[PDB]
Amino acid sequence: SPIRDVWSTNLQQEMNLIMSLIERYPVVSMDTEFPGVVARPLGVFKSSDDYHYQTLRANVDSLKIIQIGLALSDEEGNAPVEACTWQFNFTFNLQDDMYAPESIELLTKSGIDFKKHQEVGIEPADFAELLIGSGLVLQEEVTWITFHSGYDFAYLLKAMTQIPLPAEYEEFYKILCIYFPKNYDIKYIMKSVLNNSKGLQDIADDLQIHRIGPQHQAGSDALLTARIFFEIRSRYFDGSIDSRMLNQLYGL
Ligand SMILES: [Mn+2]
Ligand SMILES: [Zn+2]
Repeated sequence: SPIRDVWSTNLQQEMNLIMSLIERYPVVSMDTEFPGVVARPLGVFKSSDDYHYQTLRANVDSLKIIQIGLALSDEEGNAPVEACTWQFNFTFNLQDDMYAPESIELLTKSGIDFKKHQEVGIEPADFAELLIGSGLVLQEEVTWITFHSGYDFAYLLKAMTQIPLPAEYEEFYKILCIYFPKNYDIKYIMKSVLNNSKGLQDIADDLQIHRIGPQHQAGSDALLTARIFFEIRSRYFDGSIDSRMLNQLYGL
């Protein structure tokens, strides 16, 4: 089982496992699945970067996370034999929660069992308490990697701080850099630096990287993100990512 699935019933067991591994496998790749974008901000803003943040803020605050994928690697890009990736499945209620009906349809066709999420879905507050104590955050020794990172980190921040996201991007960025002092945004790298526009899967296809698991599920996407990072690091950066790219978020 290259993919370890996590529900409320084995949350502690799985976080313990990740904790025992993080020192030997200090690169964390993450992806998230949430109920889509439901609405856009109306009015006028300070900028396009500001427009993007307000869009993120409104949506992250209102819509509940459905999955988070975490894939661990060592610095050479090797995964632990224990697991290629973890898939954390969170509590969600189709009768009671806000979502775009289209996103739900896509996730269902993607394999998600919304019944199980309602029954044994993880509470984000429980996950966040363990994540905070895990050694994965607040530690400059750990590298976080994400494709399109505003949404991913925002959902973690939301779970960890248990308060609304900062009104302004500058403060959001400050907090983000506290909990995730060392991070790379693959979207920023691919598009803003290397001028390549393609999406996760497209990029994946060119690099002939084989997907493990279903598309649109966080565990699989997190693994794919890891493999894309290390291949790009190797092909275009000769072994080491440029430090000027650290903590640079795409579109913000
Ligand atoms: Mn993503
Ligand atoms: Zn995803």
